[PDB]
Amino acid sequence: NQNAQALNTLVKQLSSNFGAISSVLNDILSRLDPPEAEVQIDRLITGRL
Amino acid sequence: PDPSKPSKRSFIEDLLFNKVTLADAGFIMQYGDCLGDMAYRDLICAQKFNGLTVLPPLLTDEMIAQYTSALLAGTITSGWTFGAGAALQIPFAMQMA
Amino acid sequence: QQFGRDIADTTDAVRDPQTLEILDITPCSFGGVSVITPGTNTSNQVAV
Amino acid sequence: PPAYTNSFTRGVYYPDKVFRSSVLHSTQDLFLPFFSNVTWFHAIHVSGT
Repeated sequence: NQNAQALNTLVKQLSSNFGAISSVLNDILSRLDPPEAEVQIDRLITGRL
Repeated sequence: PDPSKPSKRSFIEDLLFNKVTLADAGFIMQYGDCLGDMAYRDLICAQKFNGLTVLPPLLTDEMIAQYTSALLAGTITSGWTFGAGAALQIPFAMQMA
Repeated sequence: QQFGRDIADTTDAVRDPQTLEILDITPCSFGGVSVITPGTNTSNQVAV
Repeated sequence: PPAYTNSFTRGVYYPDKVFRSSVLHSTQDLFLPFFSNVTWFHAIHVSGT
């Protein structure tokens, strides 16, 4: 049960915003320009790491 | 192990598996060969939507059961002699003595 | 119902706007490679 | 005066069109509280006294 709960929590954490405009990289790229989105992408990567 | 059953699984393991809440909607053919006493949906590929691969264990349950049966048979027949060297047959009634 | 979800928080069931049908979603491989190599002194053949 | 009465469990609706099965889902949205007190109105044909 603990292993399953940890795996499930790790899976749902992928959808965490971490203070960004959106939790999906594709949405960020489409709505927002790449160069300014670099900070948001870096923050999301840091949170996931 | 029961010689008649195709799978060499002891009665205790069968009861342990049975004591968990299972489902009756359909046919009980295999219903979980590795799960820890439950019956679930499709294999890890069903749950792997982000590449969360689950590497199969090196040792299979059949091998673990064979090891347990061999150790139990050695204990009944060879007693503790096989663990300290070559197996030495001896009646069980004389082992408890 | 139009869209579907799953415990993985990823779309699983969808509805085709053209015709009323249900199409499931599942990945094929996602990729994973292992290499088996014996002792290089004897031979260098490898298995994928 | 207003007549208060127990509010039955009726009044639930799907938050969205998402499909789920055999999974409990939490949702924080404007819903009807269960077993809440509700005021029931009255209807009469003769009045004026």
